[PDB]
Amino acid sequence: VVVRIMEFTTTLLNTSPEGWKLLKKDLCNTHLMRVLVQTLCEPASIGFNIGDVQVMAHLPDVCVNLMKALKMSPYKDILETHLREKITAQSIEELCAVNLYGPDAQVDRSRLAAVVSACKQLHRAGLLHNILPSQSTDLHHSVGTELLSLVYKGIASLDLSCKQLASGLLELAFAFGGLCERLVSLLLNPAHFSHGEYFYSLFSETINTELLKNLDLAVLELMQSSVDNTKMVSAVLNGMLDQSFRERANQKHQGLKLATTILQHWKKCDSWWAKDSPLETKMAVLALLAKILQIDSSVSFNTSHGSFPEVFTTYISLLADTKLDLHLKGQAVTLLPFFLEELRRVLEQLIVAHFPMQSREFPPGTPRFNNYVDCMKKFLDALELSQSPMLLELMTEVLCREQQHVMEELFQSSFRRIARRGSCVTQVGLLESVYEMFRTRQSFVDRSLLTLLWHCSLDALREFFSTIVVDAIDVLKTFDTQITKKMGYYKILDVMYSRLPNELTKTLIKLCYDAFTENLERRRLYHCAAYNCAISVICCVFNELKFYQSTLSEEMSQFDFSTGVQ
Amino acid sequence: GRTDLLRLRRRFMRDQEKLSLMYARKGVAEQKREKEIKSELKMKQDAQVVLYRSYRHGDLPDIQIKHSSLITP
Amino acid sequence: QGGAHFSVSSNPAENFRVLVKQKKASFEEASNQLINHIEQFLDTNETPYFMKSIDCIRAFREEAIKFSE
Amino acid sequence: TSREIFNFVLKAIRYAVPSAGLRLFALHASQFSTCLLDNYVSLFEVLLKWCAHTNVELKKAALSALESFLKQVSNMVAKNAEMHKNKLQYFMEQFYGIINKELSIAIRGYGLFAGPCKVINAKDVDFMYVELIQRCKQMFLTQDRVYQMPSFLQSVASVLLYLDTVPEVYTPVLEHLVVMQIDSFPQYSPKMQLVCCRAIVKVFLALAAKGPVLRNCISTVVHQGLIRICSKPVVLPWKVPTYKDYVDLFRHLLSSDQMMDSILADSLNHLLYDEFVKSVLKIVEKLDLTLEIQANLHPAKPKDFSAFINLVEFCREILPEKQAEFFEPWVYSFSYELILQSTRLPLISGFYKLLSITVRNAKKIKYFEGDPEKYSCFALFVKFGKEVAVKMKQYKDELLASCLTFLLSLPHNIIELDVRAYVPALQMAFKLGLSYTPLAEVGLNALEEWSIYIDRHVMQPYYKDILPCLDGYLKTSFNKVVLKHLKKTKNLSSNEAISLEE
Repeated sequence: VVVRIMEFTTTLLNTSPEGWKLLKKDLCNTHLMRVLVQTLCEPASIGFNIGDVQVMAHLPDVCVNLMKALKMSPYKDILETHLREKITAQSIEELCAVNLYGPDAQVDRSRLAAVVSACKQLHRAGLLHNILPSQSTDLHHSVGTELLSLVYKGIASLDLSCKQLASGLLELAFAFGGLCERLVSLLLNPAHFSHGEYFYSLFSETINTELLKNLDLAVLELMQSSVDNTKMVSAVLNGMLDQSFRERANQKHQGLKLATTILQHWKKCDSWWAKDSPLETKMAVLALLAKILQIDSSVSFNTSHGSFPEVFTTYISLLADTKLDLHLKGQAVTLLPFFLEELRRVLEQLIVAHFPMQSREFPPGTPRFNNYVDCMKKFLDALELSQSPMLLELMTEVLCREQQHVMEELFQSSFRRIARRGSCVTQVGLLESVYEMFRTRQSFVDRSLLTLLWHCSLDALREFFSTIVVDAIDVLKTFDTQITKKMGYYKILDVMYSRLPNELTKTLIKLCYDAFTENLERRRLYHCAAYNCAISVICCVFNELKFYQSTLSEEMSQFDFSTGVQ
Repeated sequence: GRTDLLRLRRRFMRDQEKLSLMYARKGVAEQKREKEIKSELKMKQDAQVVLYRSYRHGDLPDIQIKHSSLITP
Repeated sequence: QGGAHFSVSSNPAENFRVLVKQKKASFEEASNQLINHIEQFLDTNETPYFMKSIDCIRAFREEAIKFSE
Repeated sequence: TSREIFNFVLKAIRYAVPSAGLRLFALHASQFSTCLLDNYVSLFEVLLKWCAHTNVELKKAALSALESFLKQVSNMVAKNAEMHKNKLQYFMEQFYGIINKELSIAIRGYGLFAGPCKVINAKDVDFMYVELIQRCKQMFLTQDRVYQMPSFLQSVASVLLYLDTVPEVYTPVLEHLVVMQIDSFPQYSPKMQLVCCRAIVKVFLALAAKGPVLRNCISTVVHQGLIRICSKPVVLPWKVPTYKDYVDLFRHLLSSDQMMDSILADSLNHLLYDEFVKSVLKIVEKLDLTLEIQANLHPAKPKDFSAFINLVEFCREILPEKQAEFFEPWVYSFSYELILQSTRLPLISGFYKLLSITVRNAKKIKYFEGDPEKYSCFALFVKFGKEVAVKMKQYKDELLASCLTFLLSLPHNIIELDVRAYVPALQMAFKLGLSYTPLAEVGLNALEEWSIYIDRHVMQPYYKDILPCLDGYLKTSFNKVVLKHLKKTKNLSSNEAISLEE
């Protein structure tokens, strides 16, 4: 009956405008709304009203709907008076010291939760200060003070019931402005465990939710104050970032705006990201900017884009910082796919400073060597993700030095994974870059060229070969350098002609038949390479005759991204 | 007459794999332990059931069954 | 170094310098023929390659003078 | 010390008597302390060589003796002012010179050596911690590689226990390593499965020192491990691992008090249980279980449904063994939200399975007998059970079976009214028992309970009904005399299944 009559009243207020308010005025008693707000504060006001089922889970929403329907009505003055006669948000001021925040008693915490829920209903009904006497200051003591006292004293324990109670208290604190900067200060308390950091660990979710409202304000204030505190600002910023990572169902452009705002403020805290902060601080801000790079706009802020250089140079500064750990250097290298000549400069500096000539010079098991191998594994994966000819030729000169010093199998596997990847024209560009550098010398053609050429798309294959058809025909004819160049030419042309078939075939048919049939080991190598080319070409010519005798997955990814691991 | 190649390449472990032969033996031995545990667990369940008649499905019952079909059950 | 801390363990230009720094005892090899590693660092397929090889050469003179070599 | 010297001479005065000697020493390594500080190097080398030879009993005896000896010497050197000698002469030098179990021995030596680093050169504590992080990262990315993970976990937990000002940068890395190790719990020999579970509980004990970091990291790791495990697919009408193997682990994990106490020697299960419950409840509230017809089943997120059923089975295996005492606070709350899900989509068997295990745990501890939360939970259950009892007439087996199982699983207190609701479900359960035994068994248990705890007068009207449907289930009717020590008997007793005869 109660729900039916309140639905009727909602219809009468909304469906019938104030032109029927007199018919609404025919109520003449307004006791129904009294028992209604009794239900609002205590659902067990129409009796038990118990069962904890769909009906009473649905009750509060339509109750708030009726609250708003009466608010648009003039009789809100009725309501608020009857509202104010029920409570003026004053009972909580004595309900916060009822020996709660623990298993001491449950009825006290139950009534506190009830009043908190009623206040939330009023707030979401737009009844923010028609219940709460508006505090002159922006700060609203009536929730913040209770929150602070509880969170500061009940720990020198707590319950999941206390957990939800305190979360609701935080929500009520968010229901009134001004409290934002108060919490900014209270978290910014070095007062073993930091108490502000303690509460952040307690309710990081609610904290991130509220700070989303201060998308830039509290962000800028805190990171100005960050000049003296590092761990805690970094922690709350990372919480921002992970929340935004989760905050994509509506839109991730909230994170885009947050990243943009912090980028425009980036220079407000410069005591870091140089030889000005501890190495732990340096790597912490490295992780922060890494998460931002993964989060912020990548179509922008990859080349010169407004505030891009002020961090990009910073990034290069970190690349330039020779005091950094080699592991930190590899961590930065992992960030390369997010991205001119200065980059090549710092890359050369680092690669020379770490491995001058080889890695076999560094014995296995020595942490230096193991860090080395971890690092160029990071190079391998970063290049594979990016697939850039720049890092391509870089790492090719890195490895085409000595056979099997840096586990060349991972090298060639990354080549095979990227040759099938990337746009065909991009693969052609990489192939041309590794071909021009080819003109010892066999290392570059072997470890790099054929590997991509094996897994290259047939379309890029077409484009790259049409570039060097006659460029190979002519170049076919220290002789050791010459014959090694011929070796590379044979080793590319064999597979190239075996893949697919102009009518210039006969020329190379003769030019290889004579070469193989020629009557130190370079001669036998030449015969076998030219004969491989011959076999490949006869595979397509004369072959017809004799041989010319999940939601969880997203959660895991978000968790992995938050930890920044794969 | 043709497994001679198989036995040929099987004995290529002659590069002192005997200890590694032990290791593979024992590892697959524990594996057989779990396989046996699973097999016992399955065997605890009632063995499968056998029927004794053929069935030719049609829109109507087929009354053309045989005395063998009638009386074997 | 034996306890409560330890070094790093399980040579063209920088490891040659490390090894000569290790030449506090017996003032011996890793200078006699590890210079061939500096020579291999001179093979001038890169620019930092030979500049740092010659820098190591220029340091090795004072290194060997100080190490009684 | 005379007996100590005798044991010494036993090892090499120049067939497994020395293995018995190693065992004896390992049992009472502490009893010979303060007199084994000297002669360290001979003991170290002789045990090292001993845990290398045939008669793997000898290997394990030497290994246990060596770890006990290392623990004792670590204790004394930690409580020494002359601590320099043993720590510098041997430990780091030998462990570095190490570079199969040899490596695990070296790692354990690092972990125990971490002790005196707090006494002297406290910076080297975090130094070796960090280099160990780098190492285990380098053994993390290479594709055996897992035979030494628990040693790493043990050593890093030791150093963390000694550590007090940790580098929080390596925290995500280390916890991700822990969770991937937990994922790689299969492919593991049982002995080192116990080793790895010991390592996990030990790293958790070490994490317990850093309160807020403790809570955050454990929540994250349990969440991620649950996600990884439930993500494992199951058949629908290297070897693939399934969720099935892990349960004992966690069954061991949440009941690992009997060895975490010993680890403390040289309330946790409460926290593990609580964090597990919170993580799984949050995951449930996160689950995207939406379906359609195209009754006809057609899930919008089939992966989510599969993971849901996997985790339902896993938690069903896990929960009842431990104490609902720890679960008690959730029994009103948790089920409620679970109920909110069932009221949301009452076409899911797993809902009813979780409800049934919840009520089974509740009656494990007698939550209700006959507090406002008590009455609220009681009335909630009464109403919801009446609802499901009247709605079960709309379902079929493989859905209805779970529902009726849950209904009969209710305690007697709730069913003390409206026996009419429970009668037909009981009869149908007893009917389906002829095909599916476990439902028959549990329904029989419930029927015993009702007979015991309810006055037989109210059951008189339908004893004439229950008994006739019990007409079912009553219709029909190596090893040589050679002394092998009967290792077959010594193996184990096989896990129990159910049968008609019982």
